Amino acid sequence: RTAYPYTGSGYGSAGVPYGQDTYGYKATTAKSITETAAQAGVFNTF
Amino acid sequence: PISIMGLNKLVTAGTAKVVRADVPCANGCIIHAVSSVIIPPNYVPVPQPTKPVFPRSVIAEIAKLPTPRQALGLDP
Amino acid sequence: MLDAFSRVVVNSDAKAAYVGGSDLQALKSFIADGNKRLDAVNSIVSNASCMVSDAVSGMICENPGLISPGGNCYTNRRMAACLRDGEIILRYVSYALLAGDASVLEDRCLNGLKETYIALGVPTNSSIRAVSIMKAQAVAFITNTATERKMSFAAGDCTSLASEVASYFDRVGAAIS
Amino acid sequence: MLDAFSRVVVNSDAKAAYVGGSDLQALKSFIADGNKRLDAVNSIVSNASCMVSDAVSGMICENPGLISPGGNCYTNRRMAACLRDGEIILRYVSYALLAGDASVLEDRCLNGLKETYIALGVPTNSSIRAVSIMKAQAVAFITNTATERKMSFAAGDCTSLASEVASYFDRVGAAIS
Amino acid sequence: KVVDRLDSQPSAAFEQTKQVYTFSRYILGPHRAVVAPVAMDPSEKEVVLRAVYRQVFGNAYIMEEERAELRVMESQFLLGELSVKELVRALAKSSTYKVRFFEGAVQYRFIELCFKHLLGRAPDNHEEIAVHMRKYQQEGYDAEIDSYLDAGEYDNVFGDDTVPFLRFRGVYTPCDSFNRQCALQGGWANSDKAMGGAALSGYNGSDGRQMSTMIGNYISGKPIPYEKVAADTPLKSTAPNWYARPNPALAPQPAYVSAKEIAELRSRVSKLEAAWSVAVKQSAAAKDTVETWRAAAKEMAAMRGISPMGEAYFGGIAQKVDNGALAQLGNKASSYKKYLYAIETDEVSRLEVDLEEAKGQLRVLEAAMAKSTPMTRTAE
Amino acid sequence: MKSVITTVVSAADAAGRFPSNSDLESIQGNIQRSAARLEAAEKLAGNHEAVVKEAGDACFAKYAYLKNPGEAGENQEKINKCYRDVDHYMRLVNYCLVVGGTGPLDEWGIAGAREVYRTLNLPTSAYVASIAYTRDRLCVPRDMSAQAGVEFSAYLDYLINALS
Amino acid sequence: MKSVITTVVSAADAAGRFPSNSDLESIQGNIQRSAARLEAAEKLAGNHEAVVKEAGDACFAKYAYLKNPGEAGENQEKINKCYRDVDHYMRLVNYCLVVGGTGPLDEWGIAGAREVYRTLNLPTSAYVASIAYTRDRLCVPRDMSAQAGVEFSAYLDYLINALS
Amino acid sequence: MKSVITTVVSAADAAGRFPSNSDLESIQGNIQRSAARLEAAEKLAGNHEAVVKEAGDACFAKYAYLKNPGEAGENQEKINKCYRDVDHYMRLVNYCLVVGGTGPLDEWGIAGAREVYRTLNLPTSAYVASIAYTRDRLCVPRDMSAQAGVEFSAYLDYLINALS
Amino acid sequence: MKSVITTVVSAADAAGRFPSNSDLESIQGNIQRSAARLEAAEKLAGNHEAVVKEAGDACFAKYAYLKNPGEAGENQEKINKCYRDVDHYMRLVNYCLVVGGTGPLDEWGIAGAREVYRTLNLPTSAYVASIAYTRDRLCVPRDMSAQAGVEFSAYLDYLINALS
Ligand SMILES: *[C@@H](C)[C@H]1/C(=C/C2=NC(=C\c3[nH]c(C[C@H]4NC(=O)C(C=C)=C4C)c(C)c3CCC(=O)O)/C(CCC(=O)O)=C2C)NC(=O)[C@@H]1C
Ligand SMILES: *[C@@H](C)[C@H]1/C(=C/C2=NC(=C\c3[nH]c(C[C@H]4NC(=O)C(C=C)=C4C)c(C)c3CCC(=O)O)/C(CCC(=O)O)=C2C)NC(=O)[C@@H]1C
Ligand SMILES: *[C@@H](C)[C@H]1/C(=C/C2=NC(=C\c3[nH]c(C[C@H]4NC(=O)C(C=C)=C4C)c(C)c3CCC(=O)O)/C(CCC(=O)O)=C2C)NC(=O)[C@@H]1C
Ligand SMILES: *[C@@H](C)[C@H]1/C(=C/C2=NC(=C\c3[nH]c(C[C@H]4NC(=O)C(C=C)=C4C)c(C)c3CCC(=O)O)/C(CCC(=O)O)=C2C)NC(=O)[C@@H]1C
Ligand SMILES: *[C@H](C)[C@H]1/C(=C/C2=NC(=C\c3[nH]c(C[C@H]4NC(=O)C(C=C)=C4C)c(C)c3CCC(=O)O)/C(CCC(=O)O)=C2C)NC(=O)[C@@H]1C
Ligand SMILES: *[C@H](C)[C@H]1/C(=C/C2=NC(=C\c3[nH]c(C[C@H]4NC(=O)C(C=C)=C4C)c(C)c3CCC(=O)O)/C(CCC(=O)O)=C2C)NC(=O)[C@@H]1C
Ligand SMILES: C=CC1=C(C)[C@@H](Cc2[nH]c(/C=C3N=C(/C=C4\NC(=O)[C@H](C)[C@H]4CC)C(C)=C\3CCC(=O)O)c(CCC(=O)O)c2C)NC1=O
Ligand SMILES: C=CC1=C(C)[C@@H](Cc2[nH]c(/C=C3N=C(/C=C4\NC(=O)[C@H](C)[C@H]4CC)C(C)=C\3CCC(=O)O)c(CCC(=O)O)c2C)NC1=O
Ligand SMILES: C=CC1=C(C)[C@@H](Cc2[nH]c(/C=C3N=C(/C=C4\NC(=O)[C@H](C)[C@H]4CC)C(C)=C\3CCC(=O)O)c(CCC(=O)O)c2C)NC1=O
Ligand SMILES: C=CC1=C(C)[C@@H](Cc2[nH]c(/C=C3N=C(/C=C4\NC(=O)[C@H](C)[C@H]4CC)C(C)=C\3CCC(=O)O)c(CCC(=O)O)c2C)NC1=O
Ligand SMILES: C=CC1=C(C)[C@@H](Cc2[nH]c(/C=C3N=C(/C=C4\NC(=O)[C@H](C)[C@H]4CC)C(C)=C\3CCC(=O)O)c(CCC(=O)O)c2C)NC1=O
Ligand SMILES: C=CC1=C(C)[C@@H](Cc2[nH]c(/C=C3N=C(/C=C4\NC(=O)[C@H](C)[C@H]4CC)C(C)=C\3CCC(=O)O)c(CCC(=O)O)c2C)NC1=O
Repeated sequence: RTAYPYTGSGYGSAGVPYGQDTYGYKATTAKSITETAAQAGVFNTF
Repeated sequence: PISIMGLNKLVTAGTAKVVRADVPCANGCIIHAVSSVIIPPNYVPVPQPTKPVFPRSVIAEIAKLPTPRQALGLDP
Repeated sequence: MLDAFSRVVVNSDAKAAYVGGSDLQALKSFIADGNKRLDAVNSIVSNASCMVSDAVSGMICENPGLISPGGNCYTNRRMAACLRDGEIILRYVSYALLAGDASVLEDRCLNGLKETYIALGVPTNSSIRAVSIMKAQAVAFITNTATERKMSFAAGDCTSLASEVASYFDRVGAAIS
Repeated sequence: MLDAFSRVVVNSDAKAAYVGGSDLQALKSFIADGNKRLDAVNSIVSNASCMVSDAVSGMICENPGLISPGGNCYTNRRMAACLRDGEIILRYVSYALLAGDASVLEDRCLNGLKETYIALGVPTNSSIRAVSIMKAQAVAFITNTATERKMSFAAGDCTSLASEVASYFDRVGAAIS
Repeated sequence: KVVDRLDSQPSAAFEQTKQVYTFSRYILGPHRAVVAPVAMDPSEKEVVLRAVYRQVFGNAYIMEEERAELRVMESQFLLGELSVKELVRALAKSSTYKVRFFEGAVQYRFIELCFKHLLGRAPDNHEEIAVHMRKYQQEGYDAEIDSYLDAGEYDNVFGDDTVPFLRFRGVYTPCDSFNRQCALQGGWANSDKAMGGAALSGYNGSDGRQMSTMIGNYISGKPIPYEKVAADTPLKSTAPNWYARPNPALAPQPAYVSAKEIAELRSRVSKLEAAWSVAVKQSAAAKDTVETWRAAAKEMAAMRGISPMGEAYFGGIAQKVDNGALAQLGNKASSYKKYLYAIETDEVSRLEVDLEEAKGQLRVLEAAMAKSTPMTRTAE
Repeated sequence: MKSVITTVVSAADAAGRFPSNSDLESIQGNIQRSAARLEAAEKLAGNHEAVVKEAGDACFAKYAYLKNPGEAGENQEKINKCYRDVDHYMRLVNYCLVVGGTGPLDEWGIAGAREVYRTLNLPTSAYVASIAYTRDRLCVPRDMSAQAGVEFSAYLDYLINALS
Repeated sequence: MKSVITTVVSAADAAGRFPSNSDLESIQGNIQRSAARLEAAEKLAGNHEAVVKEAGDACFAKYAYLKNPGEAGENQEKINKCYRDVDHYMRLVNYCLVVGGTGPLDEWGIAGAREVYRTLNLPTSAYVASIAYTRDRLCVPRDMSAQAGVEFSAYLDYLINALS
Repeated sequence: MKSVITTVVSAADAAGRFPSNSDLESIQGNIQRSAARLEAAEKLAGNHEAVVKEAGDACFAKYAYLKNPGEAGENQEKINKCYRDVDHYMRLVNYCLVVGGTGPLDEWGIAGAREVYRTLNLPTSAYVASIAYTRDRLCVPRDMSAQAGVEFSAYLDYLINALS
Repeated sequence: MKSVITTVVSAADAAGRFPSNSDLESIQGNIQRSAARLEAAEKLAGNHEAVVKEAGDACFAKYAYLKNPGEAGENQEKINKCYRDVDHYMRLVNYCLVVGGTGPLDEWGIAGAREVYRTLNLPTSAYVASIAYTRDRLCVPRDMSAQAGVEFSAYLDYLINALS
């Protein structure tokens, strides 16, 4: 019973894996400036 | 130098007034969408292309140079 | 409304802090350059009557349909009213340069300006340039590089005040953009 | 605004009915229980000042960020207004319990009170909590079952009037939600 | 008992400002009471005359060529037999007033302007608007200006020497009427020529049609939308410049919204206000770890008292005493400072604040999704 | 509507006060009188078709010029349109005998009552003659009791003066 | 002075109506409500010295710091000024009984009282300590009749809500 | 707020005038008087917890009745919410010295305090016996400079004048 | 007259306040900037015959059309009223440097000046050709000091801007 539970396994935890998915250091899903703009389709001229 | 100030949740970069706040990117960079193009402060527009002009007469060149007499006030 | 001294009070209030050692030092350099600020406001209120006709008439020569019939600056009462909002805007930017903070621009100069231009029919693209020309005039008077009027100051630079007054002339140029 | 006795009239004219022995029965029983209603409305107005401090401060102890720098009962200005909007709602509720009709309430406070707090930036469901504590205090006073104060009455059942005053306090809840 | 008398009543004999104005938005902005003193300098007869032309004309541009209509009753004020309540009666009965706000105005728009200009108050209910229409149709324009001013409300509020101001009364008799006047005085940089469309409807700025929006909210009792109370408003001209944690100002309606990001945000507030209902119930009894031991740690708390401060030698060593009220409990300076950091440290207040920023973002993201057919969209 | 309760919760609302002991007593006054005047309402609604029958002709027992050509009682169906009106004003008495005050009279029978009468050739001299033969014909031990009879005799004289 | 009669003929003056039968509703209840409150009038007005004596040391037992040097009871001629102040308030209570409204209290005793005491350094908590005490030494079937004590104990905490 | 700058820009904007030389003259007096009152704000920032602790128990040593059950010092939770109020008033005086005039004490510390102290039954003499203690502890060459002690004890007396 | 001591008293009376530490701090600026505008006020009190002369003909050198018939400066009796007017403006600038603000120039020389010069056909471009000549004639180490040639030049083009 809470609102913001801490993440971790073992004793003294809340039931949430580390980093919310067992991924402490997650990989970058975002892409470069030049291709995140070309993907949106409104930074065409820029 | 450029000024960025968000007051009353109205973020404007110079004369921009951001419409779309944040778009996270690859190398921890941020992208904002602005409604105008920001011109640099000390920007002078490059002039249109022109044809080179040359002095028609050389005597008219000398006719516009003041002499030492005119510089002293002894002549008209 | 706020000035530079009370803006750092309401940011220290956001942290329940006393205005202490590291926050009282930036205000002691606001008064250490307090005479250049008074010397810079005086450059603008001196030439103010010719600042708003150098700009409004410089807008007519670029967009000449403003005085064409049906235009926004067409009659005498329409041209008269454009010169009164020309100097109201310069009057509020002078208070922001004096106070050191753009609160008066947000609280009462721009509080409804974009909506009142659309409700009247003022072309907002031309009224940027009436504010953008006054920015070129004011940074010429503060750095003392006006090409037809020079005023007498002590030696030093006012590069920082000329940059700050540029920030108020395009907070107005973006809050109606 | 309307009353109980006007309410049969504002329904009967839509059929244009002579109100003979048709629907008077909830009105002869209305004035029959007039004294035990007057004995019930006096219970609130004798304790109304100590109700709204009991209720506003009780809202604070459940949400103590309201008095930190930032919260909407921080300064003495924000506390004195919130202590006043508790007094206005308890005053219209005592009017609705006095006439036995709700149409003094929703045309004089609840019309547009939701859009007001969205404009002023008052958090909604903490203000729900303060009307909720005043609901729990009114049904205690009418049944004479408050913990730390008792008033003397002629003995009789007053669980019906306590349901009526509770039926108005959640109309405030349906407004500002 | 918080307030003792409203502003609709006359002031009592023992105050300078009314009580309801002392903690209202009256103290925070330019909408205050300017009074004419007993003997007036000609320079400070302009300070009372510029304030009248602000209010009674509603930030209009009185040019020099059209201020020459008013010099006959200007000078009758500058001499001093026309009080401020009698100057505004003649100014309303003028010609430059009837051209601006009467001769192209629908009868709803003329009454609600007279409510803004003469009184400091947007129209309250509908049968008040109806009875002021029924003067003009039966008595003409002339006696109708005596309806606003020759009643009890002008004498009790403004007297005869205060210029009219937009009242921030505290107590509003419907709570809808606090937004009706907030939409009518809509901006420091606004004027009724713009808000009524009286420059775009006519020819070269003249021949304007002074038409009203929000007519239906008078007849059908319907609230004003919250955007018209927070965008151009008297609440920005009287902005408190606080650190409000729900910041009330509305963000600009963005270009490029998408129905995906509205659906994550809409679900997000349902996770938060369901959590708020189950966290507010849990608190107030078992929230505190050191509370069940407080009655046991308090029973044995007092022993080996001390009068002259500095006893408890503990084997003949110094070891003094504080004897203060705070430190007798064992508290420090950080014992009262913890109440200032409970804005985000707390769990009941962290939920509520994070809820209120989400319905702030949701109220403008939804309303931007009201423009449909030729919409060019994005990839976030 | 102008009732006993609507004043007290507005004579306090203008002052912004709570119901006081003067305020709660004003509804105690709306109990003892309220019996004998709520008693004055069902007797009206019982034989309501006769008090308009005895006034639907006394209005014509004064004036015979109403039945002249061109006038308002010039035919039969507008006498029935007249009967619908005299049906209404005593029915609004039945409404204000249960409210306690004169609320539905000045909200539904007095508002605009002049500017339709003179406009549409409706002379009030025969309207008050219909209500006159209502008034003093009332036999106070037959129709009701004494203290119940003053409450009926008061209200119809309120629109005697209001309609003229 | 706010009475029952004062608040009905003031609202009649705001419209311009005559004294209505709606306004005769209220004062009929005033005669029955004054069987109670006028009985408690002379019960105060024959025994007011013994009440105000007991309330004085009830104030001074709870707040015995008032007899410190520098406070608001530091000599006997400040204590004497105190014992007549609580006899002023008991005198206005006797006035609100016979008038029947909040009028004689919120004009002669309340309006401005928070301004005087905040300047003369009088703690207003000491004032309610003698009013809340004499609120509840009234035991109902011995002091008066049962209905007089409910008006006695209603003006007394109109006072306590005002000053607190 | 209420500062030197805000008074000369709001009186100008009421007139419609640019900043004239009468305005820039008054902002020069903000430069001479600056370092006196920016020297007392820094003395308050680094020593407030020792001031508030000493100013707070002066309230309870003077009035020890507050720690009784029933009053505003009955437990440890209300006592901590007492020393915090002194630290609120002391932090606003530090904000007044930085701004220049009585801006922060008016809008954040006074405007409504006459109401929230009457409702919650907080005695206001207990507030001013804490502020008057610190005004009388000021040893004007030891604590700060002599002109800073004028600027410090000016807002201290401004606050006592507003609460009393 | 508009000055520092009038505007901080008129503002502190609009609210009904005692003079505060932001009202006093303004008048400390009236002390620092008085030693520069008083030696630009006596510097004009002695030499004022030579400056009305040197600037009164600067217009007539510029606008030589003014002495044609029908015009303003057509004859010597109108030229003498013209040299009197530049004396009038120089006297008020001497008044303004004594008070500290532009109260004399406003109340005596500016207020109503557009109503007359349009009526009497006076070209205000000639009036500003005099005042602008006096402005740039100044040699700021020779004529007066540096910060006195700030104060003298400030009121000189406030008059230009109020005529332009
Ligand atoms: C930048 C805008 C200029 C420039 C400005 C400088 N001004 C300097 C000193 C200065 N200015 C004034 C006058 C000002 N103070 C007032 O109180 C009033 C009116 C009430 C005014 C107009 C004064 C008094 C001073 C101080 C020196 C003096 O005159 O005694 C200044 C010197 C640096 C400093 O004082 O901190 C600078 C650099 N100078 C420039 O080069 C650009 C063009
Ligand atoms: C004693 C239990 C009190 C207390 C009483 C004191 N009151 C003092 C002065 C005072 N009291 C009033 C109000 C009173 N006079 C009236 O005429 C009416 C109602 C019609 C009331 C309620 C006034 C107006 C004054 C000032 C004028 C005067 O002295 O008569 C007083 C003297 C204090 C002083 O003058 O320094 C005392 C001691 N003080 C207490 O400690 C408890 C609360
Ligand atoms: C202790 C020496 C005091 C005392 C203090 C109490 N104050 C209580 C509540 C309270 N105080 C204020 C005003 C304060 N809050 C602010 O934000 C500012 C300025 C920025 C100030 C001066 C408020 C608004 C409140 C209510 C909310 C809150 O709890 O903070 C209090 C609690 C009373 C209660 O819970 O019933 C106490 C005990 N009490 C004393 O005896 C002296 C006067
Ligand atoms: C500095 C080298 C200047 C410069 C100065 C000269 N001024 C000359 C004469 C002159 N100056 C004034 C104005 C003087 N009187 C005042 O009351 C004030 C301030 C209010 C000032 C500055 C007057 C009125 C006159 C004419 C009468 C007189 O001499 O006193 C002057 C002699 C030339 C001449 O008289 O025509 C010089 C050299 N000249 C310069 O080139 C730089 C800018
Ligand atoms: C001039 C640079 C513009 C232009 C301006 C026009 N404005 C007209 C009316 C008007 N303008 C304002 C703006 C002004 N008033 C303020 O209070 C503030 C901020 C403090 C500002 C910036 C207002 C309020 C109004 C309405 C005035 C009224 O009610 O009469 C206007 C038309 C006037 C008329 O129709 O009589 C014009 C032409 N137009 C332009 O083309 C340039 C770009
Ligand atoms: C208290 C339990 C709340 C809370 C209240 C605040 N309300 C503030 C201003 C305000 N409050 C109302 C409500 C009330 N006044 C009325 O007139 C009527 C109906 C006729 C009602 C229900 C209104 C209308 C206003 C605005 C009017 C005005 O300011 O004059 C307020 C001040 C906000 C500010 O100063 O910006 C507060 C703090 N806030 C809370 O946190 C609790 C939940
Ligand atoms: C079509 C018509 C037309 C005009 C009217 C001018 C208007 C004008 N002036 C400036 C630029 C400027 N304008 C002024 C204004 C003035 N100079 C003074 O000293 C006086 C006080 C005031 C004239 C009354 C100043 C000071 C500058 C800066 C450079 C300088 O003049 O020294 C600029 C910006 C730079 C540029 O785009 O060239 C413009 C558009 N230009 C035009 O093309
Ligand atoms: C002007 C002010 C004014 C009032 C306040 C009332 C006062 C009042 N209350 C009651 C009388 C009563 N009041 C109650 C009410 C209650 N008893 C309970 O056990 C419950 C706790 C509570 C209801 C919630 C009951 C049960 C009676 C008696 C029965 C009845 O009146 O029908 C009576 C009739 C008995 C008597 O003669 O005293 C009166 C006059 N009348 C007034 O004129
Ligand atoms: C964190 C701080 C905090 C508070 C301030 C209180 C606030 C408070 N009081 C009550 C509940 C109540 N509150 C009152 C109010 C009062 N009682 C009286 O007799 C007086 C007239 C008046 C105080 C002056 C009353 C009458 C009840 C009903 C029960 C009773 O007290 O007999 C309730 C609802 C019931 C509950 O949830 O417990 C709450 C939240 N509780 C808290 O946790
Ligand atoms: C709502 C209240 C109400 C009433 C008061 C009566 C009013 C009334 N009375 C009578 C009818 C009558 N009323 C009376 C009584 C009297 N006639 C007199 O002239 C004496 C003054 C008085 C003696 C006491 C008599 C004798 C009749 C029979 C015919 C007549 O005289 O009118 C009629 C004619 C139709 C009928 O019989 O009902 C009506 C409407 N009906 C009502 O519905
Ligand atoms: C914000 C401003 C500010 C203050 C005014 C002081 C207030 C103050 N003064 C003293 C402490 C002291 N203050 C004095 C001064 C005096 N004692 C006398 O008898 C003389 C009348 C007077 C000289 C003017 C002395 C002698 C002490 C040390 C002894 C003591 O504590 O009483 C202390 C105890 C801690 C300390 O030593 O500093 C504090 C909090 N501190 C502050 O931060
Ligand atoms: C205290 C401030 C103050 C002033 C400045 C003057 C302003 C002023 N000047 C004139 C009056 C005049 N002013 C001029 C002025 C000029 N003629 C020219 O060729 C140039 C345009 C210009 C000066 C070089 C002339 C010629 C007259 C006389 C015009 C006439 O009477 O028709 C008048 C009309 C009354 C009169 O003739 O005296 C007034 C009020 N008066 C004042 O009280």
